[PDB]
Amino acid sequence: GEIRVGNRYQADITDLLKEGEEDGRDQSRLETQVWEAHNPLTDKQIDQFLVVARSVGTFARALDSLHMSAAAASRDITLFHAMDTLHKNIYDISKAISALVPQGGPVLCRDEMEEWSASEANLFEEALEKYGKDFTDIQQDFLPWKSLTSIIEYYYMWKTTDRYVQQK
Amino acid sequence: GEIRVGNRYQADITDLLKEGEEDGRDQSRLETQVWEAHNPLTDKQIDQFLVVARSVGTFARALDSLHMSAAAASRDITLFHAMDTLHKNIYDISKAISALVPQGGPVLCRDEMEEWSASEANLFEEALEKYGKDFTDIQQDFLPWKSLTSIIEYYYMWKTTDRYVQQK
Amino acid sequence: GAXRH
Amino acid sequence: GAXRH
Amino acid sequence: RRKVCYYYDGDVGNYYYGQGHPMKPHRIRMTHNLLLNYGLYRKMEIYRPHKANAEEMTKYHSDDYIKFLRSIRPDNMSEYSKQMQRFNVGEDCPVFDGLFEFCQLSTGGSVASAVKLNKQQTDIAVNWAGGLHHAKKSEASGFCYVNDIVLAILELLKYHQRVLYIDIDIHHGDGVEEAFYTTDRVMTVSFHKYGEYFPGTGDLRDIGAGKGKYYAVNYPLRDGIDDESYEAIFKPVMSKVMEMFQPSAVVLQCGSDSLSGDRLGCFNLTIKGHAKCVEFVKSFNLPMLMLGGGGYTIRNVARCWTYETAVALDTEIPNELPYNDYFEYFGPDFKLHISPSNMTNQNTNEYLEKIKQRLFENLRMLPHA
Amino acid sequence: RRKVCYYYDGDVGNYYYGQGHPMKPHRIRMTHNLLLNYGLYRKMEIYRPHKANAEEMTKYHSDDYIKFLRSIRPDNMSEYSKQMQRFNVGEDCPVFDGLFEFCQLSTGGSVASAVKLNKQQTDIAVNWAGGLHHAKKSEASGFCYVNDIVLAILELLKYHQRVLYIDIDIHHGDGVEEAFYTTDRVMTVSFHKYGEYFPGTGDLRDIGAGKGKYYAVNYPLRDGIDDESYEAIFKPVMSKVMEMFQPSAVVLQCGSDSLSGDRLGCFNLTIKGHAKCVEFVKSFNLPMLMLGGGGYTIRNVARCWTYETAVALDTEIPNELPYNDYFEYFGPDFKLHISPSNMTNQNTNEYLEKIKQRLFENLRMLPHA
Ligand SMILES: O=P(O)(O)O[C@H]1[C@H](OP(=O)(O)O)[C@@H](OP(=O)(O)O)[C@H](OP(=O)(O)O)[C@@H](OP(=O)(O)O)[C@H]1OP(=O)(O)O
Ligand SMILES: O=P(O)(O)O[C@H]1[C@H](OP(=O)(O)O)[C@@H](OP(=O)(O)O)[C@H](OP(=O)(O)O)[C@@H](OP(=O)(O)O)[C@H]1OP(=O)(O)O
Ligand SMILES: [K+]
Ligand SMILES: [K+]
Ligand SMILES: [K+]
Ligand SMILES: [K+]
Ligand SMILES: [Zn+2]
Ligand SMILES: [Zn+2]
Repeated sequence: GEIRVGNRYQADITDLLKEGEEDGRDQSRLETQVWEAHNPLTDKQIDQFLVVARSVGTFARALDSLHMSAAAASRDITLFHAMDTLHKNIYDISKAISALVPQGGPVLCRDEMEEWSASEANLFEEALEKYGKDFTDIQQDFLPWKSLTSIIEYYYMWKTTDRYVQQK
Repeated sequence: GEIRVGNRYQADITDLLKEGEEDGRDQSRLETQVWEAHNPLTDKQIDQFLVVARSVGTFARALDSLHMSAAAASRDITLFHAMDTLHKNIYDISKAISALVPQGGPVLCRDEMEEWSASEANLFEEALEKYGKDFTDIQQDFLPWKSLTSIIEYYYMWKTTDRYVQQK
Repeated sequence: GAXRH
Repeated sequence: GAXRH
Repeated sequence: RRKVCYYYDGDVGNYYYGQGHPMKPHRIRMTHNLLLNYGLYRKMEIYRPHKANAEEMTKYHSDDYIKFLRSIRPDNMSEYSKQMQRFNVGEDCPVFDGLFEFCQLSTGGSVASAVKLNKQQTDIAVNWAGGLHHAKKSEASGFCYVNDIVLAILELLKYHQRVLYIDIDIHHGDGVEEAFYTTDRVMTVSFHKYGEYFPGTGDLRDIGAGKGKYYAVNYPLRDGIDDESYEAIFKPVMSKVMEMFQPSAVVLQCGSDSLSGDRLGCFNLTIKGHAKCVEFVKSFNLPMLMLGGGGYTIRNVARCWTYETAVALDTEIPNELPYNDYFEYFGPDFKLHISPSNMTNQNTNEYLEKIKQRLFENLRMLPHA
Repeated sequence: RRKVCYYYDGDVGNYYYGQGHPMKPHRIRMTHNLLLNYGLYRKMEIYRPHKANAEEMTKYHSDDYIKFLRSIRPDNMSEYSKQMQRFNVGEDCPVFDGLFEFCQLSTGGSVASAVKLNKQQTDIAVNWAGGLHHAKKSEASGFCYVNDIVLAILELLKYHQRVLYIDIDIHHGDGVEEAFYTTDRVMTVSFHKYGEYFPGTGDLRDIGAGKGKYYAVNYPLRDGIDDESYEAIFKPVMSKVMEMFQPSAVVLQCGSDSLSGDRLGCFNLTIKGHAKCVEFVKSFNLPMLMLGGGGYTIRNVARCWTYETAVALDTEIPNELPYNDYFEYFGPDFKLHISPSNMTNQNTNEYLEKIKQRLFENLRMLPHA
């Protein structure tokens, strides 16, 4: 509980650039844009596109439970993918819709929740109830073919499960 | 088995119009166009739109069986409606898609096959097996609230029914 | 008839 | 510790 | 490549002639639907025909025959029976709910298209509902109530000096013949069964009358005609016809009861052969107006006119039928084409060449240089 | 209305600190997702931050502290234990798989945004991953490994003479303080619990040193502070701060463990009160860089920063939480706001005014006219 002074504590203060000097920072190495906020589109059209992105998704998973598939297709991953599809296609609705149905065939986005097999899901509920929330061991011993970070993403999504009732 | 001659048999032959005379025929009273064949759109885009029109339809009937709803949404009525939606919106994909999702809500097209209630369908199979193909009496006595021409449209669609096996 | 009803 | 693990 | 206009009203498949009756309007809806799924719909100009009013139906028919049709119903069926007999409405031409609506659509399609041809804003125009060629001025006959063909032709005469009418239907096109029997401006050529068959008219010696003499061509035929025999007698005759009658607008009635395995017909033609005629006509690059007509094995009627529509668009379609609402109608095979039957062709080469020659003489009587 | 830039990398929610550990990065993903469903995402410029490399992390940190972090894993955990103790990595700062990846994203977000502010192509920039304010030059501390804040500030100094740093987090922002303890160009103001609490630093008498004396403001506090008490001591002090220190870029650390019902915190603030600070700051219309920080009842962390994002867009959002993947996380209520608890506010008016006055004196020591 003490604040220290010295070369090994304080930061070297970065000098203000001259009016002629330039910071020399490559912005593409630092960021890559995912949604412009000033679009030729209106809320209605974006909203509409989101409905469409959802419909494709449901029709996609109909081609290899109705309400279930629709809810599945209404999850955030599909929406996020819908907002990128717009931006990648320069907010051209007509161009962006092609992206969603590339060659007459729809696209499927499934989060780790939906994507895991019945038996993987099963494995997870055994590994949790047995190792609690120790997710490296849960993989090592129960789901070693999955990547840790996919098991995390799954965990949190699974915590909202319906059949999941730890509370009373 | 005889061909007749006289004023009461032959047609009065319509004289060729003068180079100055005009036929005087209002074309809007005679026809109303439903699809232009020279569109700014390509086969791919129309095809794509048709997939989209189908997806909406499936997602529509998900909001009050997956494969069943998709097939339902893939029937011709939905497609025809998709080709009109295009033409009404001047072959603007982006405008036409709004038409399909007017206010964030999708549109449902159901032919008489899909539209009839379980109990109406039932009535029909009793009326047929009892009155054969006498569709005015089938209505009068069995489905009097339906219009004859809807019962016809239903009939033909029903003849392809799966559970329908008159053949062996 | 006419043809064959 | 640091805070409360 | 020629521009095509297609006329269709969704209601037309739903009108019904009556229990046990062979004419089934639903076959047009079946075609319509195949056209959409074969991707052909896409490629042509699609028009809904407004209803033709008594105004233009009386341009040929009786003011009181149409009046009768506008009025008659199954309600007042026992009240009218007087007029029913005078007008032929019964045994094989039933009364039925919507009848007049049906006529208006069939006639509207043909007339609208004729205009379209006269207005020079199409090359080909197609109305499968139309083609109802047995109708007469003051009476119904052979399932036909209004002769849309005549009315269509009457509009074309407004811009065309000579209108050729070709009729493939197995039944002799006596309505269109009788209506133009005394004129030289319209030539009616017809290939049909003859001898113990309807309508009893159109033998070798049926040549016309007055100014219309040597302008009604007929080819009488016995049972079992091949594509090969038919082709070998259609092309020669039609090339002469064009040669002599030199028309400026063609109206081809594409009756599909001349196909093999028809319910009423007894010819042995395949869709391929049948269509070869449409293709041959089209080749003469004249404003063309394709109508349908008879056809009573509707699965094949559907196939035929679907195929023949492709021919007007000179696009290829696969034998694989595309899925559609009525897909299950098409046998175990689900193919577009039909093959001919073992049925015996009683049209010997000797019999066809006798007739051919007689017709070539008749056609030579026309003026030429 | 101010333009906002939001930085987020999808991976950040998936990195995990360890079983039984309170810091849970997943809370940022929860926020992200609410923002999308509240329709706010739509309204701001969304950037994925590339990974910050050791190059720019060593612009403040040890060449061999970062080296250590780049290298360490749970594999070679027993091999390094020597260096582990020298760098504070253990009891409450675990090693965990992806740790260095996590730091790169948190730091990348803050740096990229700083640039964005310097390049004058935003007014506000938001990075909820960032804000990790306990980190030191040569050691990790209080769940913080890299001090993204310092690095961010160091970039801003390239264009801004005076950078103000405000810290709402319940824990004293000693990392950002110590790093700038001897400079007059950056003023570090912090409101926090004090007395048997981490990090043990930041009492009334912590004023700075050298050139940095009278430039480190602190407000020590006991348990149970209201929105009302907090507001009544934040606005006065910050208006003086602006008055005196006259900054040209603000960096507001929006620590959410100062909210009521936090797992580690013991303050009684509501989202509303907490946000009133962000709104007050924003009002001073300076280039602003919102970061997150602490927060350990993640349901509320989510709520807070979602709300506070709206504040930067000055758009209204309903108390009704929108459906989302984690909707079921939010109690029986599914509302955005929280209300304060019956918990007793041990910050009597007398105690707050004593401190306030002492600070007003400290601030008066700065130059002005
Ligand atoms: O439904 P309708 O318009 O009355 O026609 C049917 C139908 O013929 P289409 O399918 O060509 O319309 C039947 O065919 P399926 O339903 O069996 O496929 C056919 O039965 P067959 O093909 O087995 O002859 C039957 O004829 P029938 O009544 O002699 O059984 C015939 O009814 P109509 O003879 O009244 O036209
Ligand atoms: O899944 P974790 O990241 O380990 O966090 C959980 C989780 O807390 P959050 O929902 O805020 O993440 C539990 O909450 P529920 O799943 O029950 O909603 C909570 O249980 P309580 O809220 O009932 O305390 C539990 O705490 P505990 O382990 O004490 O049961 C706690 O795990 P940690 O305590 O390890 O963070
Ligand atoms: K004929
Ligand atoms: K004639
Ligand atoms: K603080
Ligand atoms: K300082
Ligand atoms: Zn016929
Ligand atoms: Zn804290």
